[PDB]
Amino acid sequence: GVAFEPSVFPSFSPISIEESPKLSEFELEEDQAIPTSLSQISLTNAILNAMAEG
Amino acid sequence: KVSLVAPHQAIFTNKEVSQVNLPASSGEMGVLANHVPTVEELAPGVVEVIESSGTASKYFVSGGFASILPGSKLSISTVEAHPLDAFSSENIKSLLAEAQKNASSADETVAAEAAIEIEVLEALQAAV
Amino acid sequence: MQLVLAAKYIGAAIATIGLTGAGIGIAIVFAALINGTSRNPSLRNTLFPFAILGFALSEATGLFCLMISFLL
Amino acid sequence: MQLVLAAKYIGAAIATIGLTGAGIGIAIVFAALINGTSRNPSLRNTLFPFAILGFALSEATGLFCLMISFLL
Amino acid sequence: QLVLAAKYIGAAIATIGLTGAGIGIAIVFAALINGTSRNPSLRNTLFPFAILGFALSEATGLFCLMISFLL
Amino acid sequence: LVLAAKYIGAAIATIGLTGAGIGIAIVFAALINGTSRNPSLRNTLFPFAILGFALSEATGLFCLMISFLLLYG
Repeated sequence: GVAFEPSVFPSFSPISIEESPKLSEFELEEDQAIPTSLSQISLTNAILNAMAEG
Repeated sequence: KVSLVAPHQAIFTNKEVSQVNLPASSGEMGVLANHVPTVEELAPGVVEVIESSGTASKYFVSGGFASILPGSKLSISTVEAHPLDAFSSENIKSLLAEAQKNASSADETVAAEAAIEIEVLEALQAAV
Repeated sequence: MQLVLAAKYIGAAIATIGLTGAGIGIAIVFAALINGTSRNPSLRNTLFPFAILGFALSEATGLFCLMISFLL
Repeated sequence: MQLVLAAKYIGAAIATIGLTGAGIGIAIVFAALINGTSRNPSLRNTLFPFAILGFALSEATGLFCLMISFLL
Repeated sequence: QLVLAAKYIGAAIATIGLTGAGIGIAIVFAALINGTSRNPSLRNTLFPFAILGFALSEATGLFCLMISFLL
Repeated sequence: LVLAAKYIGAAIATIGLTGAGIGIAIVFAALINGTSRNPSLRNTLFPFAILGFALSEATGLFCLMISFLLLYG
């Protein structure tokens, strides 16, 4: 509550979210948008957390 | 043991729950003690969590992704989670009437956005 | 009699064709109980009373069909 | 007795048609148990008791139908 | 000639039970092949249930073929 | 009666071909649908399909031996 530090957070794309190790453990629908939807929602969620912390 | 963390406050936070029934995209499924890993999308329904006895708290979730872990953990991440007593019956009729008249009346994303708002308002008004 | 003795052996064999419905009935309730118990917790309760009561109703077709075969 | 001997050999063939329910019944309980043990949770308990008790109930139709075919 | 004619029909109609024994070996292998790609039921684990499950389903075909070949 | 029963023995015994024909398609349907889930291609699912098809085809070869023996011996 006085000082700060410059951190960084990585964001995966649509091709990296479906190529994970334990990605098939969840009941995800392959017919609908699940890989591209989870990657696009993570970019807006990480930008909101970085703007609030900044 | 639930983890209902929204984007404004924490509901469950710590693991101190028993049963929880949340409306998902497929059906109205409910988690028990240690549910299996079935991370599915949550629809705009009522997410009630029974606390031991009959001390359940009806939380009208706006839709999210009810993720379940394999170690007796249920993470219900939603955008908005309000109770059933925090909504009025007179003010809810104004939004449902304006979305029905605006549907199929223009172009672009004006007609497509009115159809999703009319379906979510009709499900919340029938559970009073 | 030759005609009465020939019809008795054919009656016990034709009545044994009904075992496909009784054998698959016990496996149908066991397949849903094995997959449904993994969700927790319907092993010792909930589905426990339905598996015992559901298996007795499906087994009534095999016991009734076997009584007419042994009596002919 | 030519008619009695002809019906004795035909009784063991028509009664053996019930093996389709007993043969496919043991595989229906094993297919749902193998696909459920790979995710939540193990295979040494819970589903292990239902697979052993479920296979013994579905196999009773094949043993009961084989006794009437060998005694005719 | 009635006893000799009934011996040929005793092994033909009794072979109808091969539908349950033939499809049972493929039903147990279809669930194991689709479940092994979910990471990582390969060595043992699912291999012991598939080998023991296939022998129990094949007991109906070996028992039905003994009464047909004994004529 | 002996010669007339030999022709019907090779026809009624052919009813077991429904399990052997459908068994080759049931094992091939799970292998084709599971291979497109990334990446059961080399071995793994391809090696189990050759060994798994021999167990399902054993019922058709054993049932065909009893039908052919009545018409020749």
